[PDB]
Amino acid sequence: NNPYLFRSNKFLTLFKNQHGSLRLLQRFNEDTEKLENLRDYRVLEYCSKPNTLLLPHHSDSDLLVLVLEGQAILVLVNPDGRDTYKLDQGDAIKIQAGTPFYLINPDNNQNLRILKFAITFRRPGTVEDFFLSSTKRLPSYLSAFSKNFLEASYDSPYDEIEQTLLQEEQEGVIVKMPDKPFNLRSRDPIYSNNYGKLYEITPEKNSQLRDLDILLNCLQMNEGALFVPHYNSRATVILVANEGRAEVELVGLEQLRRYAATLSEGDIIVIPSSFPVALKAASDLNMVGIGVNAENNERNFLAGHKENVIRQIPRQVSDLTFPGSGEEVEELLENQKESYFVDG
Amino acid sequence: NNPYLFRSNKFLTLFKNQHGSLRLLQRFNEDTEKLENLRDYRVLEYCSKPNTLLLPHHSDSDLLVLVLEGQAILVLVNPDGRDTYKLDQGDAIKIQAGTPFYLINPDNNQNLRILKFAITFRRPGTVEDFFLSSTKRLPSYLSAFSKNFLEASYDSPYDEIEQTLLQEEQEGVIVKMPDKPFNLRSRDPIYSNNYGKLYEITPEKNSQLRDLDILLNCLQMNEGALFVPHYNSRATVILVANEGRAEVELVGLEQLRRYAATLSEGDIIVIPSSFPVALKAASDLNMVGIGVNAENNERNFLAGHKENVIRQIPRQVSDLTFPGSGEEVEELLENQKESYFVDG
Amino acid sequence: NNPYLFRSNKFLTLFKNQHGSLRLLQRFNEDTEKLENLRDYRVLEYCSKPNTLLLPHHSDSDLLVLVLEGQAILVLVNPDGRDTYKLDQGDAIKIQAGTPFYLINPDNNQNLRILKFAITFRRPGTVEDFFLSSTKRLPSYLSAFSKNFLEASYDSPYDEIEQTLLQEEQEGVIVKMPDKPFNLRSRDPIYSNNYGKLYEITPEKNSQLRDLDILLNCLQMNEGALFVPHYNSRATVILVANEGRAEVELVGLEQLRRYAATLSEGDIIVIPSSFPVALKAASDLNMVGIGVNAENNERNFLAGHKENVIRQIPRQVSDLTFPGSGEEVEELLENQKESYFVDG
Repeated sequence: NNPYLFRSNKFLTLFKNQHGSLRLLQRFNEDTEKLENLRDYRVLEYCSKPNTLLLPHHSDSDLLVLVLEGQAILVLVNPDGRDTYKLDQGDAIKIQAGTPFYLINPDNNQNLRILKFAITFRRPGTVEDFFLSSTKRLPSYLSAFSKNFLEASYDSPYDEIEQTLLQEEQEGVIVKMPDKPFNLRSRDPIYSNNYGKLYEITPEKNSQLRDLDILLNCLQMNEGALFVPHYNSRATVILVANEGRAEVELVGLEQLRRYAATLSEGDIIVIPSSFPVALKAASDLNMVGIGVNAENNERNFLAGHKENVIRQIPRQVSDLTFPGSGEEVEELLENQKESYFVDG
Repeated sequence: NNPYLFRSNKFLTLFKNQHGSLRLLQRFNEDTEKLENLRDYRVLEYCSKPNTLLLPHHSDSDLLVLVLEGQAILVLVNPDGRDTYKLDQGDAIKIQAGTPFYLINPDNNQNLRILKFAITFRRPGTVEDFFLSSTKRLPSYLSAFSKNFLEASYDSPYDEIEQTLLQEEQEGVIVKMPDKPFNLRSRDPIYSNNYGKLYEITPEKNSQLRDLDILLNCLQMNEGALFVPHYNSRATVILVANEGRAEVELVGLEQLRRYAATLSEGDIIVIPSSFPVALKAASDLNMVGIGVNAENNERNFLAGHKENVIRQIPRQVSDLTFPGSGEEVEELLENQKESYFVDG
Repeated sequence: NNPYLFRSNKFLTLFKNQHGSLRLLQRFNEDTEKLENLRDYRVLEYCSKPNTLLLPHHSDSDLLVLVLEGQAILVLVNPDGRDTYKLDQGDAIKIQAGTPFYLINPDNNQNLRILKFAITFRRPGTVEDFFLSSTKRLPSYLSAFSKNFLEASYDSPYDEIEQTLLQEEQEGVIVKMPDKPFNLRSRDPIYSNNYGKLYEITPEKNSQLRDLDILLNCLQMNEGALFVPHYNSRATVILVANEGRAEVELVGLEQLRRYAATLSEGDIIVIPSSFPVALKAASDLNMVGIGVNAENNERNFLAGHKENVIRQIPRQVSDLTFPGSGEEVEELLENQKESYFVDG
């Protein structure tokens, strides 16, 4: 059917309690060979209720963290000290693999929802988190060292070590608690009219992204509006439905196939580069895109007034290309006065 | 037998009519594990009769285009306009993935033959072309969008859209029609004597090539001449027999094996880096090489006067290496007065 | 059991006679999917008795050569001449693929032991050596060319060619014989106290390494000493036991698993990035590490005074993380006065 659609149900729950949850999307190339180019990436979703803390741990992968909702205090621990960041909705930050960090939702009434995009390199497609704390879920990884190794390391009797560090205290890793971030809308939208806006941050313009060769964008569309047919020349975009519902039509050659699907909050659709795509906001809509192989990407439109490549074909060639006359093709293309987003 | 030989019959025909044809070579790692390093590349061959045009379309891959015969007008369509290039034999140009373009053979008596080297990244080993026009072969990809999406996009009744853009007109994509190119011989040959010449353009000296890490060369040899045993330290060269016949001897360790083969026009032989190779022109010969993993490649010769690494081994070591005496090895190596190409 | 342990018996013998031997470690991803990231590398070990020479040959791979014992004269042959290097214990040098070279152990009483780290790119995971000389083992690769090709190439009768170059002389490639090197201890150890020292050279500080994205280190520990629990954020370290015995404890998440093993001279253990590790010198110990994916690597300690990330966690957070009180965790961490290496 549609190898590019990942409904929230394809998300596997890693941990969850009354305070929040962490889920991991199935591998992109899990059920298909078509998404081979996405094998090194995993998408995780973290949600926590007000006044909670994700216990300290480090990941074996580089993480691109995005606040989709709420606000957080993020602390990064270095051997020599620590950095604290207050993250607001739309803020993004890269967490280099191996950095222990903890996350707090300081709000007293609002939930925190974070999207974590993981770039794996140790074990391709695999992401592991090492928690410093022993819980019902899993004991501290420090408890795996032998007693003799533990005693010599800390220069203390094992009973001391075990009672202070190893013994199980919390039940889970989310507990009720008693480089710098950049926001996706930190710049003018690259597309903007009465029907919608598109914010985009490319690796060419952000040092954090340059290393990862990833682009991020924020799409906001008024109900009924339509993002007209276009395609990206290089980037494959993982599109996440954050708020609202979207009707998407992706055209691909595998023969000519139309993959139509309606996305709901939490659903995900991957848009391969070169594949024409178009989408309709069934309700007011907000989506976040993460495009890999982003460097030097260009968006080509097939309809509308601005950046419409069809409108650049000489008439004597348009004429041989389409059934209509050169003049006819021209006039038709002239009919849509709007650009990028139009009334659907 | 020979996992490195690709006779023209391994070429699959994608499209063909009275005006021309487009063929695609089978994947290099199709029948063997030895050409793993070449999985991301595909070779296509395009041929068209005089006064024809390859209808507009874009590819999902970056293409390195090489005119092996004839001349062409190549037009690249950008969202903001278009670039036109007149390409002559030996001219090469990189077409970035996602760029719609059309090709014309303006000549009235001569055929156009182009070799397209594709660097894939969306789906490794796969190349797809999206044609704007509906033909007997395949309908426009625009016809795959839903009627409601089409009408809102162009702001016109579907009948208008269908009659002007979607309805099938041409029968095929080649129709009888009523960054800048660089030529392979744009510089002095790096090897040249009475028996042959070798033109070479490396990524170190050409910006278009630097990005792809590919080198191109043009080999022209007089019948009977011999390109003496040598090997490339880093680049694996895909050698295309353009004109004439060549007897090739490639030595490889898989044990010690001699792969001997006679190539005819259209045949292809891959020369793995480090493998000694030598070839004889059975007739006046012209071949084009495309070497991947090209950066910093060095050609080491095992015979002849210049660049003969054997001649650099100290005599007390030559002596322990070969059956003859140090002096004897030296004298023998001294016998061939010529370099690179010799009388066969 | 332990997918990361490679005892000397996993080494396959390529060649061996009374003068020395060359062995090749099995592919890292031979028996497991966990070491996928190491598929492009092979480890070879070369040992030769006093007054021997490894006959001239070139490799299809880039080699990082390390003298683990003894001394050698290494000659690199270029088309235009040759470079000679005298290598002492601890010296390292990169040999670019395709460079013919020979090795000599000039000492009259001491054995030469070299470790060759190969970075493959022609055929991933595969390494081939092309020897110029015909031996009982394998004939010269030049003997594979046809007689007519040989005669025209050297401009001499085949009998001459065969008698001087091709006929078998030596029995094997090690015969009794009648860019520049950098030493691993060419800089102050990055860690050093009464129990041990750690020398490290990163790609950031050495041009030869920068290209390969590899780091090298030399570890020397007094018997009884302990390299406390820590982990590398990016580099996966291939640890070679050069002298002495080590008790190693590697903790990994596959669930929480402790891989304990005692290494003897010649044994090898791979330490994946992010996996906590600790090791004890059962005897005075010297190990050499080769870390891939080295750029920007950071070592995080979990015990000891300096660079202990645990000691950077705020007390109100330590408190929620561990069973003990914030003050208690703090005090315990304060107990070990030493750093990096401690009395075991």
